[PDB]
Amino acid sequence: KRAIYPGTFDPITNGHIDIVTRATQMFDHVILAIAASPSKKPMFTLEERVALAQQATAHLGNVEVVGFSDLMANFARNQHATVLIRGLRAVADFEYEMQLAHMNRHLMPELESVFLMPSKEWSFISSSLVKEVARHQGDVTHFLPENVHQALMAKLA
Amino acid sequence: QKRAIYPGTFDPITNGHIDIVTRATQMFDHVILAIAASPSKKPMFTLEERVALAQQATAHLGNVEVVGFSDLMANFARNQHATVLIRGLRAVADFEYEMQLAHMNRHLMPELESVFLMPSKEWSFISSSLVKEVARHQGDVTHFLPENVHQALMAKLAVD
Amino acid sequence: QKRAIYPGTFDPITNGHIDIVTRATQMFDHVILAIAASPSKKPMFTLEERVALAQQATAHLGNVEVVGFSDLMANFARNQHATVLIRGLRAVADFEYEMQLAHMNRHLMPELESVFLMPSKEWSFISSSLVKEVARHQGDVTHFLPENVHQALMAKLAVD
Amino acid sequence: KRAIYPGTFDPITNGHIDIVTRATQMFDHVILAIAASPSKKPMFTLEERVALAQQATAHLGNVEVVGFSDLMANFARNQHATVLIRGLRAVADFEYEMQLAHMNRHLMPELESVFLMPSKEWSFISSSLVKEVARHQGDVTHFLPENVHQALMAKLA
Amino acid sequence: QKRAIYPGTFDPITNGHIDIVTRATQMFDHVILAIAASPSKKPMFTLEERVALAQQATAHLGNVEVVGFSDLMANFARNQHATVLIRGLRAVADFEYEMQLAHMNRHLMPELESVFLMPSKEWSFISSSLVKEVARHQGDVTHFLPENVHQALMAKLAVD
Amino acid sequence: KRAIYPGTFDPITNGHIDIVTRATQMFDHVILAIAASPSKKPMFTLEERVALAQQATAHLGNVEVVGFSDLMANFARNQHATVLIRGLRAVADFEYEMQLAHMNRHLMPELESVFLMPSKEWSFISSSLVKEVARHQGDVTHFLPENVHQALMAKLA
Ligand SMILES: CC(C)(CO)[C@@H](O)C(=O)NCCc1nc2cccc(O)c2[nH]1
Ligand SMILES: CC(C)(CO)[C@@H](O)C(=O)NCCc1nc2cccc(O)c2[nH]1
Ligand SMILES: CC(C)(CO)[C@@H](O)C(=O)NCCc1nc2cccc(O)c2[nH]1
Ligand SMILES: CC(C)(CO)[C@@H](O)C(=O)NCCc1nc2cccc(O)c2[nH]1
Ligand SMILES: CC(C)(CO)[C@@H](O)C(=O)NCCc1nc2cccc(O)c2[nH]1
Ligand SMILES: CC(C)(CO)[C@@H](O)C(=O)NCCc1nc2cccc(O)c2[nH]1
Repeated sequence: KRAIYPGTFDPITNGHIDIVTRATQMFDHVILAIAASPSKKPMFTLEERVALAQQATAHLGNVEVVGFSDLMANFARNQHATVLIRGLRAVADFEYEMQLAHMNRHLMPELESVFLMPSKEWSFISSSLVKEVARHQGDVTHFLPENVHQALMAKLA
Repeated sequence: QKRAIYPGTFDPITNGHIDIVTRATQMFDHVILAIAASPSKKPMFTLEERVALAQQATAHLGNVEVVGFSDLMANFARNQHATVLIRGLRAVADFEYEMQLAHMNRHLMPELESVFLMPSKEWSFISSSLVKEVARHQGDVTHFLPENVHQALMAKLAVD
Repeated sequence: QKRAIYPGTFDPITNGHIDIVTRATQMFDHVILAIAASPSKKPMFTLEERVALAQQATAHLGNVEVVGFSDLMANFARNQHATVLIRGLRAVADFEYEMQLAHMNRHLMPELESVFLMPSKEWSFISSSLVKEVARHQGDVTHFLPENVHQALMAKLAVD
Repeated sequence: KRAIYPGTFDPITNGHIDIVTRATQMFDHVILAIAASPSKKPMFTLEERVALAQQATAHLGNVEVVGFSDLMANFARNQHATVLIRGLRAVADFEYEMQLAHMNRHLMPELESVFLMPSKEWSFISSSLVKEVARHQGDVTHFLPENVHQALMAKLA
Repeated sequence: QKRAIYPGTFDPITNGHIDIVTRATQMFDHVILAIAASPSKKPMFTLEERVALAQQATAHLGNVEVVGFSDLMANFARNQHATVLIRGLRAVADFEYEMQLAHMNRHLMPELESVFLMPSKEWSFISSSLVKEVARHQGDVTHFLPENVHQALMAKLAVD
Repeated sequence: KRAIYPGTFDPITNGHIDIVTRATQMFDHVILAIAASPSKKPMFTLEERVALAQQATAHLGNVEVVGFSDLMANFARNQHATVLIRGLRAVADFEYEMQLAHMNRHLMPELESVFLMPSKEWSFISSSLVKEVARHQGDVTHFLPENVHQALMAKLA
């Protein structure tokens, strides 16, 4: 059973690590898929985001990190994935996630979009929030893998 | 060989529940559709009627087991060797209570992973409660139920 | 010649309900303020007291008819030749349940269009339930009710 | 009775067609009013959006499509409209819609802002979502009138 | 010399409530942890048991007074010369009802300012209701309660 | 007891005046702190926003208006503030406010983030909404202090 965990992962946080770890305990193979997302004007290039996530998930045997600029439904079909995973955080996320799930169902009916719930520890964080704290030199070591913390600082310094 | 549990009161089982359990069978090897006694909710159908209705309505799905339970859902999940807990999500109200429940279940049984599925747009605005209220007030709910459930509900309301 | 229905339990009718039904009369030719028996909710005022209070409180609005009903709201709407169903919306909780209700009503009577109105900011945080709870616990709710309702509620609580 | 159905309509979708059709069954005359919305940096010019909506609603006898750059309350007063219609989709929309409705009530007390609920079929779509799928070459034929689908493809190709 | 009131049913007091009242003592000179009789909710513990549990669980906090009340919360707040009303906020459901309550309380006692505090992430998904339901169904709730409350709840369920 | 009321205040509205007035009835000293917020591309410069808020709160004896570009938690510590105040308006605000409060608690555990509820009168307004009405020449005199209304008009004219 192949699951895809998609997102912008700009950068990947401990909240994303928690969801992908839960996904590997549930499915045989997990693809952590990083969308190019040029409309979101990401801080890190797609190549940087893939390298950060590869380094951050290296300890997990059944995670494959890949980047994509394709339609999500086409990339899932092309990865032979039948499960799409998203972490369920806040109401704004949940409602937007419902819209994407219904759109993906229209494009690929056999692709099941499911939600996992993060640990209470990571329930109030996001890449956007971690970047905002880091832009003001605030300590974000607790929220990110070591390699990501170094990269965020290098990008801002 | 993942075992998933899909718990609820299923009073009665609706097309919304059938949609969720069907999606679960496409994802997991074995799905237990677990029916909670739920006495504090004062159910319309007894546990045995609820189990027989769910069995008939899921008989075409080869990897579904319908079972009744009166214990803490997490105690039953543990005894059934389930590592996945299926929850259907339709809207905002579902989400907030579902988050409390999922954290509590994680505290009780950390090895049990809550996974949230979405029903078809067709069943995204229905609940057993609304179906029961409409049928009690002489409204047509045939569209929302499996045939056997429609028959059972008409018979229940004819004498109540 | 559009006929609109504004249903509810109106237990009792508040300034929030008066605000909504007033806005409806400015939009539609005829408005039926339809009062549901609602026995499962165990109302404070009987249907007849609820109808008489609403009649007195809306007497100044020439195109409002106050009527009691015990049937499925959509069955009553159909029999009254109503093609518009008025719902008052104050916040998020209202919205989610209102969406389920509106889809169910559309299934039951497709020709009945649900239209959601917003009350004045003044009444956007009140409900009959909160007004009743406050008055039962000796709080001042005069501001939220029509004069006749304030008088009726004081008399009800004096003997209960 | 004159109703106004305002929005950015960038582009008009089947969700908008559903709401405007419901509005014509309720009110004698419906004005579908397209706001210039330069702050939203729309994909289509105001002239393009008006032509798309005119073509898409031509089959509805009592719809008039117009563009405007004015304050909503002033445009409604100037159209002799006493009802403003918005489709009720998600929580984020509902809360923002409450703010606009209360602001419009302060500016024009006789203008009643009301909500209609779209069909379940269009309950999870938006112009933004349809544009995102289309930017990735995904099939959006189901969500748009034929002329709009052709225009979206021409604009992106 | 600000006096704050922290009202609730506290049936029973949880670590979530302890967290909120602890934060309140760091902000205000005197905090009244006010326990509502709340008969319409049918509480598990009597008012006297609820007060004794809260007193023992807050004994280490020098500026907390635990007091029972049966009146309208705003009437009690006024009589206690409280000008601050503490509410704990965990999620969306809390927020909407809390806004209605806060506006009603402001209408009743304008000089009483509602202030909303957030509990630790640790207690952000628990409620007395969920703790009671879990314990009644033989689940482990030790983590969510003060030691004396855990002891009292085990004794209550052993005989009920 | 020192409380900080932070925000972008671009510009300060009657909704902000209501919250800061409530804060002065609760705490001995209130710092109304204006974040530079360059990522939000504010309409008014930080210097303009501070002058507008100083003039608007001059009648309140225990309010001090200050601007800052620092991390919120560091600015609060440096102001000897132990209470952070935010006004509770809508769900989207509440959920974002929870995220900031939990982040601020990680950075400064003794800083208590609390919420005050605005008057029903200001429950549906925001700086963004007032600016949108003003950009379309709509009457915003009711929502703003006199000096702010003059400044908004001067900036737009
Ligand atoms: C990364 C993401 C999961 C964050 O939410 C989402 O932005 C996304 O999937 N980007 C890829 C392009 C795309 N956008 C789509 C929208 C609806 C259906 C699709 O298949 C889509 N593909
Ligand atoms: C019917 C239901 C699946 C729908 O929500 C849920 O109410 C439930 O689980 N009922 C069984 C008793 C129980 N109540 C619990 C509360 C928290 C954690 C548990 O494991 C629980 N078990
Ligand atoms: C009082 C009320 C207007 C406020 O919500 C609503 O509860 C209602 O309609 N009560 C009548 C019985 C009924 N229950 C129904 C449920 C769905 C569709 C119907 O037509 C219904 N009629
Ligand atoms: C298109 C729209 C309905 C989408 O929501 C909204 O952006 C809008 O109305 N744009 C026109 C200018 C305006 N913006 C206003 C804000 C509040 C009150 C008014 O009268 C406004 N007029
Ligand atoms: C327990 C509680 C603190 C949690 O919410 C709340 O239910 C309450 O306050 N109970 C006392 C009676 C009352 N009910 C009221 C309703 C509105 C305004 C009041 O002052 C009220 N007092
Ligand atoms: C103005 C504001 C209160 C509006 O919400 C917020 O944008 C803010 O605080 N800006 C300053 C920089 C900062 N951003 C942070 C995010 C999390 C924790 C911090 O200490 C932060 N400091």
